[PDB]
Amino acid sequence: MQLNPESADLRALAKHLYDSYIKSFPLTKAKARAILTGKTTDKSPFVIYDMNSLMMGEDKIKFKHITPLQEQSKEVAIRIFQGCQFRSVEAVQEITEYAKSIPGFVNLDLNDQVTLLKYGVHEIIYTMLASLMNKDGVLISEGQGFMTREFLKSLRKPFGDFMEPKFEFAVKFNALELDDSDLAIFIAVIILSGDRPGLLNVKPIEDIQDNLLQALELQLKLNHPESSQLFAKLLQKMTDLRQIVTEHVQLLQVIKKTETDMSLHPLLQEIYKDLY
Amino acid sequence: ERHKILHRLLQE
Ligand SMILES: CC(C)(Oc1ccc(CCNC(=O)c2ccc(Cl)cc2)cc1)C(=O)O
Repeated sequence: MQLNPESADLRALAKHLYDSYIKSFPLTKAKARAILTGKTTDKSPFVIYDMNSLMMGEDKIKFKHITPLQEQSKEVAIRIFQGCQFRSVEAVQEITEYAKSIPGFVNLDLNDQVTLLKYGVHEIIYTMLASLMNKDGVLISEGQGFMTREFLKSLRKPFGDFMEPKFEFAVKFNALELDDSDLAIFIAVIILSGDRPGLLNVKPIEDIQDNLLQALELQLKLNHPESSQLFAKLLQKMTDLRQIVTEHVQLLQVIKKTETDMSLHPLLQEIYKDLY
Repeated sequence: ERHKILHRLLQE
């Protein structure tokens, strides 16, 4: 490893992605851990751990997505599902905006950009969800709330089965001890995966992911002295992410097939369309 | 075409 103008560019690329990553997503991992451990001047998330606390929460948490004027299923599982949909729709936009700040992405074929976003979005979502999770639960409503893992497991089938695989994934992933600087490059690597179905102009994509991959390895070698294999361990995680997405799609089809036509937001349909 | 919203988002 060397200090040459190549690596200097790698580091400049890392700072750019980080700077953009910070301003593209609301709740960074650094803030989330702080919240998660009480180390914050911020109030403290309202904890939802049973039905009574869920109800008390819907009153005393100001959810970005509801108004006193709409309804609003009677069934808590469906309501929780709906808030998730809204959060995912927002995250798709934050991810798009972030994708556009990746040097070169915006010059790809516009059709390929769509394809990269379609497949990358949920992988990035689950990657970043881990930042909000510990083994007990997950930050919600931009850290205003915290919903416990066991409360999520107790929602009626099938809904009680959506978050569990994400918690399991998070526990393992959080053990990598990545920080936001690491994560900004990693999620860029995900977006620029040249092996997504239907790409038409793969070469320019691989060239960008290549630089991204160098910026990532340099970053992890600089940032994690006590971690001999972080780069490969992290690449392998891109694999478990694809299976999490796949599993999530198959459960999504228990809904729809067996729910009540409590339908998916069209942006979300778009993404799931001919996914896998 | 099949991703009209995603197209929009990237075109703005
Ligand atoms: C919404 C739906 C139908 O299924 C899902 C249900 C629950 C969750 C997890 C809830 N958390 C989030 O959606 C979420 C998304 C982005 C960020 Cl930065 C934080 C949190 C994700 C996805 C989906 O696949 O989009």
